[PDB]
Amino acid sequence: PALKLALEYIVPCMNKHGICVVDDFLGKETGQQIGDEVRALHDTGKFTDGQDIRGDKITWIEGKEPGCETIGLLMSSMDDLIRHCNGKLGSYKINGRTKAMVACYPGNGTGYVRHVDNPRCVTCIYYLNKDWDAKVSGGILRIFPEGKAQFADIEPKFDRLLFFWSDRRNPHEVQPAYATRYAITVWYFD
Ligand SMILES: O=C(O)CNC(=O)c1nc2cc(Cl)c(Cl)cc2[nH]1
Ligand SMILES: O=C(O)CNC(=O)c1nc2cc(Cl)c(Cl)cc2[nH]1
Ligand SMILES: [Fe+2]
Repeated sequence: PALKLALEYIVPCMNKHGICVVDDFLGKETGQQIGDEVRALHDTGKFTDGQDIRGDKITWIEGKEPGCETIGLLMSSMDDLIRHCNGKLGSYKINGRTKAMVACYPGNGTGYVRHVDNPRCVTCIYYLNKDWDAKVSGGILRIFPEGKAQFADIEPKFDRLLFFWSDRRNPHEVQPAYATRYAITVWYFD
């Protein structure tokens, strides 16, 4: 229930850590339906080059396109969490969000050099990779939260939702992927 997830977990977590992970966000059935939609997009060659900086291929999805209705459901689900966060007494307001950025790292040692997404703004990432073994497949998101002496390594696990502040508080990189690695990102801003 968004009301509870936002107010009891996401807000305090974002306040304390600036990074929040929610596993099993939508469940396996819905998650694999999104997986199947992303693969269909990928199989038709609709992804364009995300660019020495990044090896990903991407497409932007509004959520109402034929074949994209479950991706639209994911977006509505993220929207509701953000709405409950920004509706808290004393909170700043979000005025917009991007379309869904569907991204594929097509193995072959592709990754993303360390960067800052927006050098407020929140990055929301939903991962789609079932039984991902990072030891063999790579693709770890390494994040450097401000204030911590350690970095955090986040596996791009199926049905995992990740929030983090998009600004210089959270530089991050995608370590090289050696298997096809899928994710969907939405940025919430202003
Ligand atoms: O809870 C407090 O004492 C301050 N924090 C906030 O107002 C707050 N507003 C927020 C809005 C968004 Cl969209 C997100 Cl992800 C976290 C937030 N945290
Ligand atoms: O896939 C992950 O686990 C992380 N991905 C990224 O950091 C990432 N950051 C990005 C920033 C921009 Cl501006 C664009 Cl277009 C794609 C990105 N992809
Ligand atoms: Fe990024």
